[PDB]
Amino acid sequence: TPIPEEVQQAQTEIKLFNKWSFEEVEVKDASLVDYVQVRQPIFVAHTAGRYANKRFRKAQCPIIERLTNSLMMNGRNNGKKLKAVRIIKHTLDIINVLTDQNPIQVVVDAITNTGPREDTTRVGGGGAARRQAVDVSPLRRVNQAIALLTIGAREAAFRNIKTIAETLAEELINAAKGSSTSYAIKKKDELERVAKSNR
Amino acid sequence: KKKWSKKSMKDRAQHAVILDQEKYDRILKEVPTYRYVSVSVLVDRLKIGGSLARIALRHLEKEGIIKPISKHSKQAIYTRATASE
Amino acid sequence: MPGVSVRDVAAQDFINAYASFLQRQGKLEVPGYVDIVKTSSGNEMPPQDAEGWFYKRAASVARHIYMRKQVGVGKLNKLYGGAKSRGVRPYKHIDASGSINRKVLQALEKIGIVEISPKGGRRISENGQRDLDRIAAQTLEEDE
Amino acid sequence: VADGVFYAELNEFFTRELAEEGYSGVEVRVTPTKTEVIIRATRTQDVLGENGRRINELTLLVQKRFKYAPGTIVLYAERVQDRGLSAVAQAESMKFKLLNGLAIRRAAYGVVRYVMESGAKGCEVVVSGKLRAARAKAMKFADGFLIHS
Amino acid sequence: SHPRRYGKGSRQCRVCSSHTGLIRKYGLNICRQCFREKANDIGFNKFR
Amino acid sequence: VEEQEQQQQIIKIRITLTSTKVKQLENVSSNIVKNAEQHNLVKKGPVRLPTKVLKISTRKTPNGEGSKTWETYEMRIHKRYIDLEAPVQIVKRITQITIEPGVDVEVVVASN
Amino acid sequence: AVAHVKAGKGLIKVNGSPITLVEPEILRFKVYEPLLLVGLDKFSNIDIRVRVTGGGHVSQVYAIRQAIAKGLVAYHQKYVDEQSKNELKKAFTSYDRTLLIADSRRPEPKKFGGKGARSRFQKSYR
Amino acid sequence: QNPTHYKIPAWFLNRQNDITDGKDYHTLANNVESKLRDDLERLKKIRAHRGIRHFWGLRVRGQHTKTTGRRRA
RNA sequence: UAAUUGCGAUAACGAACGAGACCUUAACCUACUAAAUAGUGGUGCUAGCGCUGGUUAUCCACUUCUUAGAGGGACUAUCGGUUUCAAGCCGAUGGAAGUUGAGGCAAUAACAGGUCUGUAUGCCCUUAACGUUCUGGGCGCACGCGCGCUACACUGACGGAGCUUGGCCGAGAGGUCUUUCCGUCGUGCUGGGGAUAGAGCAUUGUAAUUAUUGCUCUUCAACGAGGAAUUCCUAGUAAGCGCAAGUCAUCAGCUUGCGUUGAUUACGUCCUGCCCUUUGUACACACC
Repeated sequence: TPIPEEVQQAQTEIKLFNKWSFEEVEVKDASLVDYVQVRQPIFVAHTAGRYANKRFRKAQCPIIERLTNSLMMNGRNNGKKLKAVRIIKHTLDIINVLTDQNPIQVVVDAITNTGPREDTTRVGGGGAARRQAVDVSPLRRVNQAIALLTIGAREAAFRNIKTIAETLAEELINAAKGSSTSYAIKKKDELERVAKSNR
Repeated sequence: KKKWSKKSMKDRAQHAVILDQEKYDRILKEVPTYRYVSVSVLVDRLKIGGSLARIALRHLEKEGIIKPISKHSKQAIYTRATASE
Repeated sequence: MPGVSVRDVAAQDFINAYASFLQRQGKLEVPGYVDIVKTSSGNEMPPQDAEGWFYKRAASVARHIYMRKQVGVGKLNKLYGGAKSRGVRPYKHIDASGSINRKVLQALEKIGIVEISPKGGRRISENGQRDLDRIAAQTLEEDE
Repeated sequence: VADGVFYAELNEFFTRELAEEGYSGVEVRVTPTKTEVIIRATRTQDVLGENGRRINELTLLVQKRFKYAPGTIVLYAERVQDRGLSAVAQAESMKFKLLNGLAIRRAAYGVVRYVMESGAKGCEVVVSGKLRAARAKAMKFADGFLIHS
Repeated sequence: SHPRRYGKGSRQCRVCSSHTGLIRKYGLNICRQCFREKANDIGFNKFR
Repeated sequence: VEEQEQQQQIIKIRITLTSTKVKQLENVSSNIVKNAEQHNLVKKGPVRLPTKVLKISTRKTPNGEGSKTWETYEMRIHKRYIDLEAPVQIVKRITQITIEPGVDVEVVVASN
Repeated sequence: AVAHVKAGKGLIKVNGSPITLVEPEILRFKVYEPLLLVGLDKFSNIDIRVRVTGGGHVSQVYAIRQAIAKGLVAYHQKYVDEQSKNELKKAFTSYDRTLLIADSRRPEPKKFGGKGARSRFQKSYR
Repeated sequence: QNPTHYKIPAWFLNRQNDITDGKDYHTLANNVESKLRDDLERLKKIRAHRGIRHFWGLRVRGQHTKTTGRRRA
């Protein structure tokens, strides 16, 4: 005889903190969508050493997993995962609360906007150093997107009287709505400015 | 330094922010744009202190005008209103 | 469900519930020892009154005891506390905890809660489990 | 630890007495208050010699350090089963030629030559630099297999 | 003729003449490396 | 405490036999023999119990000087083999002591 | 009685589960599961498979977790309950298969070469 | 500056004269800061090393010299 | 291909040796043969209100713990692909893939490397002296260089909460009759940081002052994340929290191992070290 966990007395049970659904989330960009896996996550975590393999579609990824991990990290020093998950658990809820839309969908929207079209590697050749503009490679767009969004959130927390979760929500929403106030979009638009020009 | 105000508790005690102005303007006015907003986002936008927003939320809670939920870092969400369900 | 709940709730909701019951005991004499700095560097007592210094230290120790046992003055002291080797610029903390432990343990002896071994440490009595378990009865109903 | 400590004093003290001496190799096996002390020596005559003192004396020589007990001891004489795998004579015979001399290059070749005839699979001799009192060349020379490592 | 003392302290082999050393076994800290090959003690044969 | 078995009633039994060697291969074999003897004798004792490990692994710069990587490398594992009998007769003590295969195996009869 | 213990593991912590089938109450350290464990979203992970399956009352899971870092644990506990059933119903084979499971990593802490500051982490100068 | 249940009066037989302890002055603030100024001259009239260093002018309790003190002066 | 590693050719046919295999073990699997340190079940003492669980009990069993062995070693027999040919490349299953992972078994010979003071031997100084046994004192420092240790502050800072004792008893340090939640923080050169200073107290020791450690207490120092610039690291690794061993009468942490926390990038050779072939060479203790 029961007692047990309270959820719904069931159906298919949506997990992802038990709060939100992943399947509804659309990646508009046809190119981008392929790399971004959301055919069947939750939020628990996991490593798996998928290996670098190149050219064709490389590995599995969860967007969320990447976002928590960047936060613990950047930065700099001395961040633990129990706090790092916690801040996101709350951040997702702040984001949902601001938008009235699925937090994963906003995360997607942020990342797709912040991920530039083109970049600007620095090559020495002959007697001088040129930038000819360089590939984006679809995971690297994603990685850069998250990193940029993540530095911005940190920068705000440090400077202003705000906990991370809100700085992270704010920076993400702002990117997710195409406003230059976010660090992440401002750098995207710069990086694509420089890459187009330097050709 | 630059300087420096909202600043609490002494402003909290005196009438100027506690009475009406802060609870009605800041907390209550924000809510019609977003049904819920987090206690900490709400701190930062309003420019109101975390401690300062916290008692105001609590008065409002008693009233039944707002309803909080929780989380440990005295973060949570703040909601006003809501319904027929 | 309740008795077993002494053992099986998350410690805090147990300690918070329990501390109000403790509050009733007559004892709770601190006599001025606490006042210097009991622990690392910002440890004083005025936040102590609700579930402080002293009162959580008792309430919980009792929560700990049920599950575990046997114990002693030593066992208690760092249970809570640090005193990590130092890269020699530090402290993190100095937890003393030699005075602290002694004060908590003393009160308990007067009421009759805790008993003293020759080799073993601190054991719980028939008296000690009774109060813990009986209060636990109230706790579970509130929670669910 | 401490049983090993008993162990931990005893062989090095066997090594230091069993050094330069003309003899051949020393196992020690320790029961309660006796040390077996098997020597594989021809020159076991010098250590032995019945009642007297001699036979006892190198063994009783074990007795003092760390080990053990009011008691007498025992010693057993033994033969050799092929000198190469352990001895002291294997070391010493080259040492006795390296005193007054002979051709050094010949001594290196010769010593390898005996044991390799006796099978060995490998023997390697190395001889210090300062040959003819010159610099230090240092010299190797090995025949067969032979593998320390 | 009278007597004397003071500069007591730890131990070292005879086999090596230096004071500084490791106590458990009873020789000095290189004498110990020479000894480590030997084995003598339960343990050390070699290598890691 | 005393595993009771005549002789004016045996009130002796408490043996602990602790066998400590350098080589595992050699130790095992000696150990095996102890177990068989108990069984033959009249009443059967228990088999080999081998518990836990003694390490000194001590990490030392050779030395040059300088030796600043790449140290040369040295391991003590060893092992303690603890064999009871269920019954300690007089006959049992004698057969085991008289014929003892220890070479490097250091076997201490201990203690009433 | 009924007691099937087939012991998984993957990451540190040892979960032995001897399962006597009755009511779906669950113990961990022999202490009730939702109440201790608290500090959760990842705890409810376990809880899926004593719900979604459509068998609720078929498992009193008795699980004893002893020893490491609260997180590592979760994978081990699950395997044992799934293998046991797979023996009896071999038809509910598509319950192990379809609800995922497995890895571990297994590679717990790595060797210490000298001079590396933590272990291979050479230090630090030209 | 001084409370009800706690209090500290200087006691001892006479002398030692200087410096003394005054039974742990609290009394902190000006009286502490202005106390050490005297305590230093007193420590000099002592002939302490601690007093000679006060006269020498150097880092008191012998700091390391491999590096340091570059902001200080 | 890490590998004259192995194959296919070849004026060669062999052959050693390093590599690999070998051992070690962190991983492992264990279903088991072995035994119990221990895990787990059955008592008995209660508490909720043998029903649900806590405790210890008697050598009563089997087992993940234990450990010694065994066997499972995992690899392109085995399902697979175009293809001089042997192959490479990628994939199933599994618990990891052809170098399963460490470099710890690392070749000879060199560099007048380095050690005469971590370990002896020539040979001079010299020889009842650079014997001798000490006692007292030295490892100060206008500046450079090195390693290391702590900070600048919210992923924080504070307090409380998740050779070794029992226990009366102590500001800390001690002596013995005696075997991760929540008050607090307001992003403040501060509740940051602990530098330096000064008085005074216990222990180690004969002594603590240049040369103990712990500090009650109080001075409250620079430093706002670090130039020109550097070092490693290829997933339990970088980086971070601590602990015990050795050191050791004392001693900053040395050096050193166990666990615990836990990330990012890993294409390639696109300044530096190297390998084999290649040509040229006026060099040959060798582009210093």
